[PDB]
Amino acid sequence: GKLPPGPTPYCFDQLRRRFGDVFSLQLAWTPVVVLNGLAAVREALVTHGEDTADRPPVPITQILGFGPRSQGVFLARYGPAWREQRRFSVSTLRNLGLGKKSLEQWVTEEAACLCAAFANHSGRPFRPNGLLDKAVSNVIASLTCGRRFEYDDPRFLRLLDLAQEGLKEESGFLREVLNAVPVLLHIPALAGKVLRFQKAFLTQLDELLTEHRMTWDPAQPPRDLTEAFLAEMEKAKGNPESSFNDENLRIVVADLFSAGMVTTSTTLAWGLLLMILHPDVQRRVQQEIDDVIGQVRRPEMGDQAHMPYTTAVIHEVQRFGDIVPLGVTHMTSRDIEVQGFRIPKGTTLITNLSSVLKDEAVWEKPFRFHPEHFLDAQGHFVKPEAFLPFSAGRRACLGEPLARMELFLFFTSLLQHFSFSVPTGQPRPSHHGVFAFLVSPSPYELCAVPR
Ligand code: HEM
Ligand SMILES: C[C@@H]1C[C@@](C)(c2cc(CNC3(C(F)(F)F)CC3)c(F)cc2F)N=C(N)S1
Ligand SMILES: [Zn+2]
Ligand SMILES: [Zn+2]
Repeated sequence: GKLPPGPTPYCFDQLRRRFGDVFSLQLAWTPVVVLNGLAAVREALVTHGEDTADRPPVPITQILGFGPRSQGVFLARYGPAWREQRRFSVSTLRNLGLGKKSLEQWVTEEAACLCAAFANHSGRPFRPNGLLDKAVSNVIASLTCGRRFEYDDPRFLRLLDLAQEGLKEESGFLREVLNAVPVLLHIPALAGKVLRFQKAFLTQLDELLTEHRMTWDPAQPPRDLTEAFLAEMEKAKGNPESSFNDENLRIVVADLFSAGMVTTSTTLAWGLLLMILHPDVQRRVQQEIDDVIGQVRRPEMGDQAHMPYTTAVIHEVQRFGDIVPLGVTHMTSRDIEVQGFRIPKGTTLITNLSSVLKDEAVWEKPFRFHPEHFLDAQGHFVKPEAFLPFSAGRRACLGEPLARMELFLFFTSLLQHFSFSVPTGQPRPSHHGVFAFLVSPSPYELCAVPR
């Protein structure tokens, strides 16, 4: 077949309008094919999902204790080691969610802590990012370790700080070079420099896991994902094929922790920024909150079905926010065909999710914050096919149900008790974000006055 034509997200918008939705690039040793628009993305992740659910090899993960039966979930290669952890994490989230609503309970209570932390900043401008990280991180810790940490807890702060630094290391030029040739890691001085912040994050997490293993009561049903993991580890003793082992427990937990902490928080950070840039939208949400919930009762997930406008605003925050523009890289495990063109096995796939969320042929005004993107004339919530912030296919975000819950409950609770605005005397904050593998809003302050 014909190979795709050939010559950051702004650079891909030029290449798309010069070579089409499926073009190619040659980044050093790696052959890369970029996918643009819903059609091209769907064709790879859904139609040929069986052949595009693999990850590109990351040899430097061996420093972090990555093995064949211990690859975590996020970077895990397509196969049994991934499928077992994928199916486990998805099912455990569901099981902890249903029954007694443990998920909803921990989030609701964490929201109240977030509202209280905001209240102590009242009558004074501040950056909401730090508090959002802690509140979002605690929800994860409630699912993994079955606990939360105080906002001034020393180890908690260090855990969050190391996690934020570990994200920057992922986007380092030193990475790709060492990732290409693994024998460079044999250098003792060089090996410690590669992922010093990430390995620090692991070490700090180990200390917390060890403590948790002490308090775990096997005689009772697992309170959290780690306890559920530990319970499987005992059953998998004497089985070298199982991905349930000590080396993988610290990696899977680190995956779930890091993933749903920098994403959900950044989204909420975008959310509050769009609420002070567009106060009219904020008022309509707060009005719908009063008409459906009130101003004293805590928001519930059962309220979402009766709050179409708020649902549209949150969805539009994700769409406009566009926090993961280029998604997470895939890799072809076979030879496939995308939009007529041929894609060789082992080709690194890039899913330009930004081109889907900002598709001008789909959305009425893609480059604007327009809540009506998810509303019809009547006021009903509609969700277009092109809403893919969690990507699609087998590798689609397993944290989406939790994210949906965290976003609705945190966003509604904050607007229920606070009115957000720009601090007078300060410039109107740009709605353009600082580009990375994860797009955060441009640094801003806000005033949160109670109601
Ligand atoms: C606003 C919040 C979030 C967004 C926008 C988001 C987005 C994404 C994206 C784009 C991917 C890549 C999908 C692909 O490779 O095709 C992904 C994967 C993943 N996410 Fe999220 N995510 C969010 C929250 C979460 C949460 C809350 C968790 C866990 C509790 C989580 C855990 C994961 C994991 C483990 C993967 C890898 C799944 C796999 O490789 O099969 N994320 N997410
Ligand atoms: C969801 C995560 C996204 C980032 C960017 C990522 C990775 C780490 C470090 N990950 C570990 C390990 F799992 F590999 F062991 C050192 C503790 C972060 F601390 C933060 C991140 F965003 N990279 C990943 N490979 S998974
Ligand atoms: Zn526990
Ligand atoms: Zn309708």
